[PDB]
Amino acid sequence: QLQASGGGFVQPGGSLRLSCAASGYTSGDEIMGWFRQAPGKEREFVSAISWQSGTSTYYADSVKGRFTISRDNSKNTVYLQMNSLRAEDTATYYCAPMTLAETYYEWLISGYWGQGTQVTVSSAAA
Amino acid sequence: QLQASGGGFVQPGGSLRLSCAASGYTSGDEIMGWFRQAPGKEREFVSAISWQSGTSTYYADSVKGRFTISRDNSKNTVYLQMNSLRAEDTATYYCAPMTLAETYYEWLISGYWGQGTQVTVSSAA
Amino acid sequence: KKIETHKLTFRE
Amino acid sequence: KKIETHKLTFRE
Repeated sequence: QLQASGGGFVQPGGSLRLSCAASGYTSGDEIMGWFRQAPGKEREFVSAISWQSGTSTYYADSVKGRFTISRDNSKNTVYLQMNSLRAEDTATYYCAPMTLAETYYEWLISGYWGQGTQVTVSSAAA
Repeated sequence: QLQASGGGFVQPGGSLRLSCAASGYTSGDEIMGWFRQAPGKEREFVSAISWQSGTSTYYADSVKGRFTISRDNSKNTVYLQMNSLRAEDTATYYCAPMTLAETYYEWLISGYWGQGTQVTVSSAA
Repeated sequence: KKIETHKLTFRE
Repeated sequence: KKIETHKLTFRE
C-alpha cells in the first residue's frame, strides 16, 4: 500500500514537498513515479526515479527545472520537491511503481557532411 | 568539414575504431552521431554523443555493450570503438551532426493506485 | 533542451 | 526489459 502525502493549499510561486512511503516491496522494476490528475484533464506523468542502475530521474517537460525527485534509502521514501508552483499544477498527485517499457528517439539530420567509411565483417577477411 | 575514417575488412569478433574529425566547433556543444547503411537496407542509427551540459551518450540496442562513442576535445574528434564485431555490422558508416527532436517514453502502471494528495495553487492560500 | 513525451499506460 | 528505438529523419 502506497501513500502520497504533503499536499496543501499554496500561493503561486510557493513550494510543496510530497512524500511517497511504501511498506518494503522492491520488485517490479525499482522505478517509483508520480502522476497527477486535474479536473477535465487526462492523468499526466509528472516524474519518476530509478535507483536500480545508479540514480536515473525523469520529468514531464512542464515541471523540468521546478520539480526535483529524490529517494531516502534509509526510510524507503520517495520525495517530490515542487517549486515555483502555478495554477496549472493544481491536481491530485499519486505515486505508483512504474515500468519503463520503451523509449523512442527521433533524430534529425541536415546537410552534406563527409564521406562515409566502409566496414565489412566476414570470415573471409584475411 | 567532417571526415569519417577507420573502416576496414575484419573477421567476426574483431574491432575497428572509427574517427570523425571536425574542423571548427559547430554550435558550441551540439550532438555528433553515427549512422550506417548496408546494401539494399535503410539507414540505421548507431550512436551519438553530446558534450553540452556534460556528456550523454546514446546507442542502438544492437550495439550496446560492444560499441563505445567518445570525444577528444583537443582534436575536435569523435570516435566510435567497435568491438565484438558481427557480420551483421557490415555497412558504410557515416558521421553527422544530429538533433534530438523528441523522445517518447512509455510508462506502465499496474493495479490500484494509492492514496493521492491534493495540491491547490491559489492566491487565497 | 530535451523535448519529451511521457505516456502512461494502465492495465485492465 | 527496457527497449529503445532510434529513428532517423533527414530534413532541410
